[PDB]
Amino acid sequence: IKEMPQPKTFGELKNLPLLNTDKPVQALMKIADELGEIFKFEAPGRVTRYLSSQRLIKEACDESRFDKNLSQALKFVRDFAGDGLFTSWTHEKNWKKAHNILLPSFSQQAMKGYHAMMVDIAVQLVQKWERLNADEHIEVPEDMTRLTLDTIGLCGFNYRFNSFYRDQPHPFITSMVRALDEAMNKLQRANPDDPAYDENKRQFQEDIKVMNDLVDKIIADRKASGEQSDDLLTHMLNGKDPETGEPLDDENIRYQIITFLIAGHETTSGLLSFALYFLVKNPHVLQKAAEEAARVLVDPVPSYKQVKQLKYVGMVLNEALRLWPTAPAFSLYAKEDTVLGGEYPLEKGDELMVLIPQLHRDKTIWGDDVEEFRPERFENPSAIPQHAFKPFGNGQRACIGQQFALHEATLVLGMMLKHFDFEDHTNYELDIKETLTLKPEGFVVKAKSKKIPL
Ligand SMILES: CCCCCCCN1CCC[C@H]1C(=O)N[C@@H](Cc1ccccc1)C(=O)O
Ligand SMILES: C=Cc1ccccc1
Repeated sequence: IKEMPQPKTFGELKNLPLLNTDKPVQALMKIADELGEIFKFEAPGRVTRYLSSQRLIKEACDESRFDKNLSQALKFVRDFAGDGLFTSWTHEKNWKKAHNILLPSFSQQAMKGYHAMMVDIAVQLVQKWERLNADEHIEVPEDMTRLTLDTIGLCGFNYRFNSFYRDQPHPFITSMVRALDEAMNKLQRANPDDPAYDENKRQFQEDIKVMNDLVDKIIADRKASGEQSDDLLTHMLNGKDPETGEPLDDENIRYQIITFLIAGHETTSGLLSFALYFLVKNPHVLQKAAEEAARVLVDPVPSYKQVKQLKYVGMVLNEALRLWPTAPAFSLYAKEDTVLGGEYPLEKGDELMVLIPQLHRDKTIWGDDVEEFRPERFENPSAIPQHAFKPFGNGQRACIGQQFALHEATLVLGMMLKHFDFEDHTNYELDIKETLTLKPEGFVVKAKSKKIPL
């Protein structure tokens, strides 16, 4: 039985001021570097334990002993995402009900049905880059956000955000980003009801109304469509829980739409941004991925079957999720008194945070070269220890969108590598912006067309 270390404290504020930074996940990774596989982190009236080793996280992933917890970040996001799938407790009726109703929207048959609309948006991205002038550059995270928002809008809801028709972010995005930054900034506040934050609260409520106004319009656009969609919104409005026999009610549907619009794009745009970053910093890897794209994508319009054959592009995306998992933590609570790693006794209700980027740097798993971008690490899933690689979370509360995100990202990165040579013209220094999620900031490249027709 060991006592766990704890980072520096600030009297009655305990560890809370360590979150007073624009890059709190990166700050917690540096604390994990110093303190090791487990540390205690306290705020007034609250306690959690940050896990960084596969040795402890494999036990935390035992669903008989630990369930999904709402982190403070998720409690703040619940102000607008309610009892949607991401911010519901496992024991809330609406979690298993929505899970049962929406899981078929991510079947192989559903993915084949989404493919053509993913191609619609991917082609808009390729055309945008084909149409840039000499020595114009690409704003990578900006364009990846245009693509991933438009893809979830069109595939999920038959709604066109038309993000490639805008030089400024879609108003949905401006409000969503400001809501997430507010949720992140609020983590450090000991006295959140201090009138000093009255303006923050006004702006937050304004951003929530902007997101609900867009949901209103999507629900209206479908009500009056009088056309046969069989998409995510079809299942939300018409699907029945095989268990309870009931459909989702209007309040829960609104929360699911907000949830899928945010979760269905923010993390995928980060993944694509980090993937292109690693490819231009690792030219040998880029060449191998581009050779696969050229050999497989033999038609002007990629097919579902062809994207499934981009195996190396799939490994590039897993290796980008290893180094910078874009949803960089998840939280667990102990269902009963238990002992972690034979050393750390926990009581029922005790909370854990899984620090995913630090898990993915465990030298006992990946070897000494852990900072190197090597997609070949993923050649054989059987050679990776259990729970070493957790970018989609765990168990029945794992990402419902995993195959959607990876199909989209594989299709898009395949078309990017088929159609362009990329240049890191600024020798970009990686700068990771935090909005709860992680994304490169200020990442720019030049794309020289290979002049291959669409
Ligand atoms: C939206 C998908 C990503 C969510 C990631 C959330 C993960 N946080 C994103 C920012 C930092 C990181 C995190 O460690 N947060 C803890 C912070 C906290 C711990 C103890 C007491 C008070 C507050 C939390 O929110 O509880
Ligand atoms: C439900 C909120 C959310 C926010 C960011 C990423 C994924 C999900």
